[PDB]
Amino acid sequence: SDAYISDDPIQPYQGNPQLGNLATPINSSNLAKAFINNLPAYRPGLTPFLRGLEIGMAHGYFLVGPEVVFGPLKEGSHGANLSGLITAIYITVSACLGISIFALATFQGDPRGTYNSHSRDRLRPLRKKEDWYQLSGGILMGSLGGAIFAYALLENFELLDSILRGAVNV
Amino acid sequence: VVPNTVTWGPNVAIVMIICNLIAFAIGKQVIQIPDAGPAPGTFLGLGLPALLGVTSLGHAIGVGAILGLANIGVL
Amino acid sequence: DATQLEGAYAAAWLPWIMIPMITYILPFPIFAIAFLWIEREG
Amino acid sequence: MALSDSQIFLALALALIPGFLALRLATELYK
Amino acid sequence: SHSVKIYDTCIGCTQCVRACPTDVLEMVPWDGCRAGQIAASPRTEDCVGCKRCETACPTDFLSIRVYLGAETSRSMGLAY
Amino acid sequence: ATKFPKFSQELQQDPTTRRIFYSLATAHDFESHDGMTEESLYQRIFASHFGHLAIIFLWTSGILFHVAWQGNFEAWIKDPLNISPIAHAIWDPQFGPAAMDAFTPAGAGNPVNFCYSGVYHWWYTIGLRTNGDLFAGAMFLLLLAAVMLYAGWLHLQPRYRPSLAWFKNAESRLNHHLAGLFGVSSLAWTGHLVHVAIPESRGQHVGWDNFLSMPPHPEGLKPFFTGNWGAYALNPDTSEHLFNTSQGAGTAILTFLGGFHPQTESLWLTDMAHHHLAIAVIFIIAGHMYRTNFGIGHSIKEMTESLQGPGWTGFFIAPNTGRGHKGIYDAYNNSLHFQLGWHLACLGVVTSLVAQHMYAMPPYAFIARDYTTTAALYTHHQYIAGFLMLGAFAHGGIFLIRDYDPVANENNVLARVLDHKEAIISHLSWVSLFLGFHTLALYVHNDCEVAFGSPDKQILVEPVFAQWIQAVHGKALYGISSLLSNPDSIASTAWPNHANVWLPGWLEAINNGTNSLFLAIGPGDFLVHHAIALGLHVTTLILVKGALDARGSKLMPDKKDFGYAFPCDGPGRGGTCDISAWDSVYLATFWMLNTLGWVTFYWHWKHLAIWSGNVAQFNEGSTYLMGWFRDYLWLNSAQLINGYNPYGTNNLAIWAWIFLFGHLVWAISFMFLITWRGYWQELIETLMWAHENTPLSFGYPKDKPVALSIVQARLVGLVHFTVGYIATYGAFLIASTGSRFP
Ligand code: F6C
Ligand code: CLA
Ligand code: CLA
Ligand code: CLA
Ligand code: CLA
Ligand SMILES: CCCCCCCCCCCCCCCC(=O)OC[C@H](COP(=O)(O)OC[C@@H](O)CO)OC(=O)CCCCCCCCCCCCCCC
Ligand SMILES: CC1=C(/C=C/C(C)=C/C=C/C(C)=C/C=C/C=C(C)/C=C/C=C(C)/C=C/C2=C(C)CCCC2(C)C)C(C)(C)CCC1
Ligand code: SF4
Ligand code: SF4
Ligand SMILES: [Ca+2]
Repeated sequence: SDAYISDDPIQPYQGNPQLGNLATPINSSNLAKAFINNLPAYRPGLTPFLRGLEIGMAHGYFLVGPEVVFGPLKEGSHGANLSGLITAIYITVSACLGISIFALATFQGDPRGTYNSHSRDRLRPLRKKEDWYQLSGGILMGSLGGAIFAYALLENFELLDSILRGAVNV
Repeated sequence: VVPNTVTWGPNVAIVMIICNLIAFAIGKQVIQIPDAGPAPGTFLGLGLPALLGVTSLGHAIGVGAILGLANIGVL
Repeated sequence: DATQLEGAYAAAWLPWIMIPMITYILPFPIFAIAFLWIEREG
Repeated sequence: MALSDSQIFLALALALIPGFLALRLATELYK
Repeated sequence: SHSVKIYDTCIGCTQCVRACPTDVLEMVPWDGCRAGQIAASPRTEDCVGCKRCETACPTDFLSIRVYLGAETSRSMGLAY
Repeated sequence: ATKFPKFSQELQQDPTTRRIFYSLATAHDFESHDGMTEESLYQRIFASHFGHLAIIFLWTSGILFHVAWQGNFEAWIKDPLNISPIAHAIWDPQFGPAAMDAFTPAGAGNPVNFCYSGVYHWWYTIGLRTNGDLFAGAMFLLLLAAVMLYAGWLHLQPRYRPSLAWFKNAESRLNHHLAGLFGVSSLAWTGHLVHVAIPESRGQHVGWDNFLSMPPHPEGLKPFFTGNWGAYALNPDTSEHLFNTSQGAGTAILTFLGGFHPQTESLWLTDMAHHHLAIAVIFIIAGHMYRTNFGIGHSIKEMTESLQGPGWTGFFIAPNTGRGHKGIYDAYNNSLHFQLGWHLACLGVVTSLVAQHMYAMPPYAFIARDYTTTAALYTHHQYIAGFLMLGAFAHGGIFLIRDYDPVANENNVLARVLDHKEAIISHLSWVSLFLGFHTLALYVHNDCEVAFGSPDKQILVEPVFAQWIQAVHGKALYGISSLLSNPDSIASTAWPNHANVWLPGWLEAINNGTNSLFLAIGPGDFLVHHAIALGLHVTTLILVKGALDARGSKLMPDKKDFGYAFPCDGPGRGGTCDISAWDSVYLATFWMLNTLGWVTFYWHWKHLAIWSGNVAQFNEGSTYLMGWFRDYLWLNSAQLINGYNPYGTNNLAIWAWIFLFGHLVWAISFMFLITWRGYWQELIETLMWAHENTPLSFGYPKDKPVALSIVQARLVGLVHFTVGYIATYGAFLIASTGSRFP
């Protein structure tokens, strides 16, 4: 009687009510889609290396901080920044080893699940193993670089502080 | 310490009546009015249930308004 | 006396980060977003 | 007396309501 | 593209057609004036908007009007 | 085809860089937008108004927040004559320590900006005493801006978009704006003035914690209900009352003293509360004139359509006006450009009134002694008013282009002024020519007399009519015993009534030769008033000519078919440059800027000579033009241009930099204003050749580089001329006053 006869804010996913999802404002509004679809994972046209490079830069940058503030070396500035840098380095190398072995194990013949050729998953667009290896290399490069950029900004915090206060104009 | 509160004088009966008439003015816009029971609509539109409800809300509004005006000097 | 920028006001660390964000960190992303908005095709 | 840090952070958090209301009105007026 | 409109005060003097640098205008038979001709503007996608046709018109007011409209790469006169 | 702009398919097909520039300057012209109905137009304008009010509230909230966080409001209320109010803090990382020291005052620990907007005086006159009060007001305005934003978003929803008949309701809106936007709001402001502003002026603190406790008067709403209203005007503030303190205080809340508080040199707060009450009552009355849906009331349309003909039931003060005002109601109500150009003229007259009244009758405590604030506020509102008056005639022209119906307005007043428009334009031309020839020739004669060593041979004409109007108000400065100057005159005594209880207070102020209320005027004032007359007349000539010739002239009969803004009609018929009606608002912006320059130059020099004590500098130096050049521009520049020199920097360094910045922008304007399009298009063609033939230059323009169009560059050069003209004079007026009178 009322089952999809009135027009509500929550629609079937892709107009298909037998799919296992709903079109809610968090996965289907113009603001949510404009943000998510333009994130490097989903931005149209990008090569996998550039996607991974930007993901890594953003990720290695913030991963330095938790150990700088909370780590065992936090009582001293230099050691805290070094502990944060090597924590970001280790998490990056572990995550990229995982990306590489995911691609190695998944793409064997026709893969199973979302990377099978018949899959309709819109949220997982890296369908080839070449995409995954280019992504792994890019995430590694970008994340190690973003980690050492955050490390270099934290090491020179005394200089960056005197600069942003105009103390260098004497 | 306590919110003043006056006794009862012609000034208190005026506020309690002007607030009972505002209740009548706004209680004409209710639904299911003149609901028989007793005197089905023999109170200028309202029945006896609607008159009692309007005057009960008017007494409530009157007690609130009178104690507020007595607290702040006006009454 | 004043060898550097100071704030004698509450949360005086906020100009230190707000002026970079508003003026030379977030503007080129905003310019890129607006450029991609005005150059997108039908 | 002068404002506190919490009074500045209250301002910063409370201006997120006109900040996202303005974005909602801007996208409702359809560029 | 610009809009070039020709009105019935035309006298078929051909001067608008001769003055057009981009060949927008031509003469068509009319029997509405004694020259037997009236201007027409079919290739108005070529119109740049120089209004040489309007300068060449002798009638008061002009029997040909150019209304500058949507700019294309042809009406902007761009060789790049 | 791009997707931008979404409001114009013709600009999406545009393959050049013109569509980006034309999508920015046609974005708010909703009428000429793709698939725009009248109803959708009104609804979009409604939501845009709401977003605009949100911006205004956010701006005021930010001003309040920065005075409460980075100003010295609590430190300034202790001594509002020897402490400079602070706007906000500087966080320029590029300063040297010499500029950090220069912008740091004695009582501050960081570089700051000195506030010249007058908000300290205004907030101090209305009760605000602490930074917590300012922060509470700022947070209220932040939330109120959020409310306006939500209202604007809400009325774009389909169940909430108003109908077109709602927007056309010109009887309900006038009733609710007169009584409820002007009346109830002014009644609430009187309520604040007697509950917060006057008590805090006497020393008692009233807040949102004890205002229900504290009564505004010792007999709380006893005199009002009983009918004895004269009790509220008893025991006012004495002459030796010190503001914000109870020494000399009174108890009256509504009194009509007149003149000024002798210690703040400002209007009395009892007078302003009584004013806003007598305004609120009259406006609440006036918002009961037109009928909405209760039978009683007038109809505006029936009142206007009844002014057709002769007789006492008809339009009798001009019986030869044909159809009179028939169709004038529909011309007003249907055309949004008629309304906007009408309301802009009303607002531009009110803004000039604001400027002309707030220096002569200062309403805020100790703002007459903040000289730079007074000058900045007057110049600010007079330039805003000149722009509003320019846009009034702009939209009067746009109405005659877009919305004017010659058959609905057949032979009425509007179509009757369009008929004889050459008489109006030629008589504005005659007044302009007469004023210009005579004023310039009088000034040049005075120049040649003073240069040849004869200041005594100058033609010095006294403004005897304005000196007499100064006398009819009670000025004894001259030998004219006129109306209120004559103490036992019919006007002074109010013979049957004797109820002008404003007369002694007002004559204590007009005769006081230290305020700005009716300043003394002499021969140098007459000439500059005639220059102001010339300026307003020529600006009106340009705007009236372009509005009345908007629909067509003899050089271009069908000008209404080409729009409001269009470049030209080619080089035929001798040439038709600047022929559109938009080009008249273009050409009159220069004349508005020049006229307001003359106005503000006059005001500033008059007041600088008064404030310095050397009033004879303006008196015997403003009758010839080298005195204006040398004793005003050259002389009051020495502190500004020394804001930074090879020896150091003071706090006038930014005003020197902005002075030069405005000179630069004004000069850049002349590039767009003198050089025209084809030069730059050929230059850009050579640049396109150079770019396609250079190695390693992998970028390529997605949209073809073209020179700015004719109307576009007219607008760009005019915007530059305006911005540089405002920046130069704003930097000079703040620094020539803030240095002489810190
Ligand atoms: C990218 C793209 C591109 C490229 C590539 O790629 C280019 C290049 C060229 C070459 C070839 C040459 C040489 C170089 C030089 O020396 O000089 C410099 C300049 C510049 C500008 C430089 C440039 C560079 C680039 C831009 C880089 C980039 C940067 C970043 C990216 C930014 C950032 C972004 C964000 C987002 C903001 C040129 C030039 C010229 N331009 Mg030209 N470009 C271009 C762009 C542009 C634009 C937009 C405009 C407008 C403004 C123009 C303009 C111009 C003019 C006027 C001229 C001239 O004068 C010149 C010539 O001709 O010679 C002869 N043009 N170039
Ligand atoms: C020369 C005429 C003139 C003068 C003396 C002022 C003076 C003032 N304006 Mg301004 N204003 C003007 C013309 C003028 N205005 C015009 C024509 C416009 C319409 C665009 C504005 C729009 C405007 C806004 C939106 C605001 C002011 C504000 C102010 C006040 C604070 C700024 C200050 O202390 O001094 C400095 C005065 C200068 C002119 C310095 C030069 C800066 C250049 C002009 C920047 C170019 C931008 C543009 C052309 C106009 C900006 C003016 C304003 C930001 C200073 C001050 C009383 C502020 C206020 O209301 O305080 C609460 C404020 O928010 N005005
Ligand atoms: C429109 C009013 C207004 C204006 C002109 C300013 C101006 C300024 N602010 Mg301020 N701000 C405002 C409102 C305003 N503020 C409000 C309401 C708050 C409370 C949340 C703040 C909180 C704030 C902080 C914490 C700081 C500033 C700072 C500054 C200075 C540097 C710029 C900056 O970092 O921005 C920062 C802005 C924010 C953090 C929030 C801004 C929110 C406002 C309401 C946005 C207004 C948008 C406007 C209405 C839309 C106009 C449209 C467009 C055509 C311009 C600058 C003088 C810095 C400073 O003090 O320098 C020393 C500083 O770090 N502001
Ligand atoms: C009492 C009921 C009421 C009230 C308060 C309003 C109020 C308002 N309406 Mg509304 N309206 C109403 C009923 C009402 N309306 C009804 C019944 C209809 C149907 C017919 C409409 C249809 C309508 C439309 C179509 C529109 C409005 C609009 C507006 C706003 C325009 C004025 C403005 O921007 O603010 C400011 C004006 C003042 C504060 C008063 C101005 C008086 C002078 C000029 C200034 C005061 C002088 C004084 C010296 C100031 C000094 C202050 C200084 C010291 C700080 C305003 C907030 C416009 C809008 O949408 O905005 C969102 C608009 O487009 N109304
Ligand atoms: C209530 C005030 C008001 C409103 C709502 C309008 C509304 C409108 N006007 Mg307008 N007008 C006004 C007052 C107003 N006007 C005043 C006061 C003037 C005299 C200055 C004018 C003169 C005028 C003309 C000549 C025209 C309009 C037009 C228009 C329509 C489109 C505007 C547009 O293209 O979008 C948006 C435009 C812009 C966003 C341009 C912004 C750039 C401006 C010019 C300067 C910006 C300042 C600068 C950036 C400061 C930087 C300095 C510093 C950083 C260095 C629109 C309905 C046009 C029209 O109706 O077409 C037929 C039209 O041609 N008006
Ligand atoms: C002020 C503090 C710092 C400022 C940084 C942020 C500035 C604004 C950044 C723009 C991002 C918005 C992108 C919209 C992306 C989007 O949703 O697109 C919506 C709309 C067009 O979208 P479409 O209909 O094409 O959407 C289709 C696709 O999304 C999928 O179907 O674009 C616009 O409305 C442009 C008008 C925005 C005008 C913004 C100005 C309003 C000011 C807002 C203030 C923001 C404050 C936020 C923090 C409190
Ligand atoms: C959601 C969202 C959000 C959030 C955001 C976020 C989350 C953030 C962030 C952020 C981040 C996280 C950022 C970042 C970054 C980065 C960067 C900027 C980087 C870099 C780098 C570099 C530059 C490097 C370099 C190098 C290399 C590579 C090599 C060698 C070494 C070196 C160092 C040189 C919010 C709510 C707020 C709002 C909006 C939306
Ligand atoms: S405007 Fe120029 S190109 Fe167009 S029809 Fe006339 S003469 Fe030909
Ligand atoms: S120039 Fe004018 S009159 Fe002659 S043919 Fe062309 S349109 Fe007709
Ligand atoms: Ca440790």
